[PDB]
Amino acid sequence: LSAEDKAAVERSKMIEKNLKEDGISAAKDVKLLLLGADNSGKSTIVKQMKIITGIVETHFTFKNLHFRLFDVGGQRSERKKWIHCFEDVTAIIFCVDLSDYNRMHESLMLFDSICNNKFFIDTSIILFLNKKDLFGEKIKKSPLTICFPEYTGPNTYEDAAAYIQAQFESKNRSPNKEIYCHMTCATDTNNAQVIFDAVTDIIIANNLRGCGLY
Amino acid sequence: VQLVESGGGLVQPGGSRKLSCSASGFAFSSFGMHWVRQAPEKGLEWVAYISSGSGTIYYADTVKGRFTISRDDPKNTLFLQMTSLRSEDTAMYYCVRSIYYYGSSPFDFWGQGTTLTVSSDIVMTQATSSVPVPGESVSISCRSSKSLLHSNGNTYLYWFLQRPGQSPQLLIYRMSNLASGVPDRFSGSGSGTAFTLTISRLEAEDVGVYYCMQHLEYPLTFGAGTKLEL
Amino acid sequence: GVLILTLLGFLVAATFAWNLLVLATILRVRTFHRVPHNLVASMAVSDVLVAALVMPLSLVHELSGRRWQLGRRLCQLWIACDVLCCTASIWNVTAIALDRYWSITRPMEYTLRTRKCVSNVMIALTWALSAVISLAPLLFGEECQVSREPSYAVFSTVGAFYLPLCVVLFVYWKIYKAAKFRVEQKEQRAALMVGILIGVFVLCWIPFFLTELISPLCSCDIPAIWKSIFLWLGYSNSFFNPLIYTAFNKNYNSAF
Amino acid sequence: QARKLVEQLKMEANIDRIKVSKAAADLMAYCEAHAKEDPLLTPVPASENPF
Amino acid sequence: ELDQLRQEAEQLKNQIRDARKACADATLSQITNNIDPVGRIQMRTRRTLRGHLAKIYAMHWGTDSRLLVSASQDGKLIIWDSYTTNKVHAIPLRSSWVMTCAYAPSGNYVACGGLDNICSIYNLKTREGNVRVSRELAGHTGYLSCCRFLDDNQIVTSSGDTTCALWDIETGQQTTTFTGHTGDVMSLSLAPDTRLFVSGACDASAKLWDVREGMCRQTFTGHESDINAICFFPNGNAFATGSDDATCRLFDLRADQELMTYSHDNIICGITSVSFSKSGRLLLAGYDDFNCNVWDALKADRAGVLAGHDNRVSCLGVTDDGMAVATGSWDSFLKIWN
Ligand SMILES: CC[C@@H](CO)NC(=O)[C@@H]1C=C2c3cccc4[nH]cc(c34)C[C@H]2N(C)C1
Repeated sequence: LSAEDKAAVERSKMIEKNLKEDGISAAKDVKLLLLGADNSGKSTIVKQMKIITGIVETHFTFKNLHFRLFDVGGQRSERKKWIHCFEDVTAIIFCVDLSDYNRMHESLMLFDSICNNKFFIDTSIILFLNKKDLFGEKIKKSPLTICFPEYTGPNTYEDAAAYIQAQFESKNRSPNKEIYCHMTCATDTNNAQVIFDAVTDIIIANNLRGCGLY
Repeated sequence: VQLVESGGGLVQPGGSRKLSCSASGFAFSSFGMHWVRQAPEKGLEWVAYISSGSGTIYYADTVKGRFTISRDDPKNTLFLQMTSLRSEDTAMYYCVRSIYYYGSSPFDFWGQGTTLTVSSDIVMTQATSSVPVPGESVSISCRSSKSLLHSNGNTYLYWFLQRPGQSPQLLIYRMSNLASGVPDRFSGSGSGTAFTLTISRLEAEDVGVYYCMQHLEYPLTFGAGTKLEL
Repeated sequence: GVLILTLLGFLVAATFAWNLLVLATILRVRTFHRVPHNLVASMAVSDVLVAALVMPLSLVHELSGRRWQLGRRLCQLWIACDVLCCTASIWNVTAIALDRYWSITRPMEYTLRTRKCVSNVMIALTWALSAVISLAPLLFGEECQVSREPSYAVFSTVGAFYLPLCVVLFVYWKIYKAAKFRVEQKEQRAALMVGILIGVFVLCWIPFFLTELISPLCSCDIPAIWKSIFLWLGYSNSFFNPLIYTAFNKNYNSAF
Repeated sequence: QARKLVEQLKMEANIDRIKVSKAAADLMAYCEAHAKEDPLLTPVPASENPF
Repeated sequence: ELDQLRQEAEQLKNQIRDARKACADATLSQITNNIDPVGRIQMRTRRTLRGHLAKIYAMHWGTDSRLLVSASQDGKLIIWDSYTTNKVHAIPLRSSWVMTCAYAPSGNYVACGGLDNICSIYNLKTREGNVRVSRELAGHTGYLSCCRFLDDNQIVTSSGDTTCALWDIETGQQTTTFTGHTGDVMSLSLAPDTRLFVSGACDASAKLWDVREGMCRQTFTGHESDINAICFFPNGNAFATGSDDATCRLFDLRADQELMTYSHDNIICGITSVSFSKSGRLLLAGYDDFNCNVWDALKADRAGVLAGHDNRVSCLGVTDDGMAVATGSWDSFLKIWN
């Protein structure tokens, strides 16, 4: 090798050192995908979110872990042509509005496609039901019969809310998949703890499968 | 892009001194550095080299054991510590930048230096010394002791021009390529051991001393130089 | 006895071939270059050495019947290889159980570089400790019989089997509780998998190490017929090890 | 909307077409002329291979 | 005129079909029957380039047949040296969701794009010894799928808003807009003369465009699913396409109809990329079954298999001198074959 050829190899090895260092720093992250219909409290899920149209990214830290959130809302195109990019995400967050009857039967359709996709066979889902207090006050005038024709029972607060949750959970058809459900309002502040507790359970379940027990 | 050198002065023999060079205007950490000195009535001479990242250091046989080269990347400064000075170290010291990859043009920018006063190699020959000569074609030749053509197909020959009261600048690198910001009237061609530099439509601001340099293997050696005068 | 010789012949061949296949499956595929698989490779090496260097030579011992014709070349190094390789097998099972235990109890921390560093350290102490036991009597003070000193019969036996046994029993006790706590098909499979792991370890080694400790401490006579079955039970454990940690993984089958 | 589609269809429906036999023949002749200059079809010796 | 104009469209569609039917006399297979088969093609891996820590989505060759650029989801652009397997530059990206990349014919610029709906142009040869962002092109309402360089000051892009565009880099404005597609545009291919280009969309059709006049001249419809890849013949009078229905087809500009189909009863997976040889005798395609196949362009006979990847092959490429072929896949590795 010539003198100039020896110097070129030295420059190439310094690039490898920086590339290796960047991979280590980026591996200590938790990737989450945010899904839901328009006007469902997607942008106010966590109060301590910081923004870092096309794709919108948002990150926050809890305890000693880094979280990254992706909101694919501005892509009004064929979803099947870019959904395989988010194949390595840890979990999926789905937001549902309990006080919007028109968006019903549309959120259910979107839930069915995501829960039954080839690239998301073994991905867990965290489900958020928003506007808990608005739904209770509104149910007095409309007894839930506008959205669901087939429903019976005294619908004050509980049975109506338990019926919607069972409708969403019926779309799961995988043994290695789980759904975590929670109900929140606009004044709740302990939303980061729920996500933290869910991801801890997901990693445990994955490690049992490697052991062979689950 | 700027390179300002500091230091110099009158030093008794046997003393010690250091020189500093401050860089401002480019990415300093990605460039290699060289020290080149010129005697008051002679040509150029190479001194030392430090690689990008301070992983490789080379010295000349004259100053080995008593010269030290170092760099400070965060402060963008280059140093040269010298001890046991002799009367043969009186020269003007320059600082040169260089980068090495596929298609690079090393020795592209020089900087004005500082004057210091104390009071197996390849031989490159330029037989011609003074050529009297506008609107004409001039050819200058350089010769080599051994062939500069490597097995990879590259010939390592460089050409420089130094105008009076100025610093040398790059004209031709690797015996065929024309440097940036240089008129197309300059051309260069040759074969193994024989090289030629031709100028067409000679004009003003083209008078000075021309140097041929090899970069095949360390240490780097220059030529005597050829002077063009009207 | 001819049928027994033929039956034991296939046992040696299977152990040599099956463990070799594990190495072939591992260092020919780019998806078996993860942290958990470095522990399996250490176990496989310690399993092929027994079938190649220990089982054949020991088989000749009962072929002649009572004599070891080789004087010192096959009566001083044969014992060293027998102790070194079998001890490493037992300590390779323990290192696997500890890695599984810390993955469930501490999922947040025991990942990435920390898991890699701890896993490699356990491999280092697996062979370092085994060599000390094997080389203890040879360097620090026709029948080819092992030392029967009362002091050596306790240090070499308690420190190679009884200590690892307590760790394995304790670790999988907590793991079974965690599986059932999170919760019917899945629960039934959890009990079966843990039972098979412990049962093979219990059956193949305890009968041998039980009589190796009681005999010197309390003067007792055991017929040579019983020690024949006891000896080969421990050797046969190196056949079941690749049958559990690799055959029932659903990922080694895909690469096969 | 409908008028735009008709205008586009009319422009594409008035062109000069040539027979498939000519198209196949003109496509086959190009391959024969450059057969000797295709390294992936006629491998070069190791001396002239840069890889 | 609400429904009367509908009848006119149907009549014109049947007029074109009759014109093409009367123009077909003999098939390509019959004409090429008495031609010696190429035989069997065997290729061996020569170089393997490592350094990407995620999936590779696109690559492009330089005009010198030595340099190439690769884009990955780790937000990095890498320029390699094929002969020495050396790294020249490493460009970090603001957005890590990239889907395409290109290399300028002069060799002074590179381009990239993705889910950010922006095309970025980088300057390679400049002072200060570093690569900086020179221009960001905005105006698309969907993700960019492909981009190609005409000159140092012009670029053509295809997006997910069913629209192609032509830009002026210095001005940063959209000079011409191409409209007419129904589904999302996925691929793009420039003619050798730099005067026409073809595109494939998700509506199972391909179109031929005019760069100077901005009009559509021909539409080809013979597929049954989304068209993912497209490539011109070296002559410039034909092109090939690849779709999700596990089938490749060849179309002729002058005859204006399909000429030959490539299919087999074993392949059921889609096609990600297609490419030609220097002479056009061989057609190279990449599939989702981890393999790359070689077809005889004239006899529709399978001639070889390239099997060196353990994930889906996403990108292809042939040098200008036709000496080597490069394949990239989702396993973060790319290889050079000869
Ligand atoms: C040489 C083979 C005959 C000797 O008659 N049998 C033994 O003594 C061998 C004695 C053994 C032994 C003792 C003490 C400590 C230990 N750690 C690991 C082993 C071990 C392995 C064991 N093997 C299976 C049999």
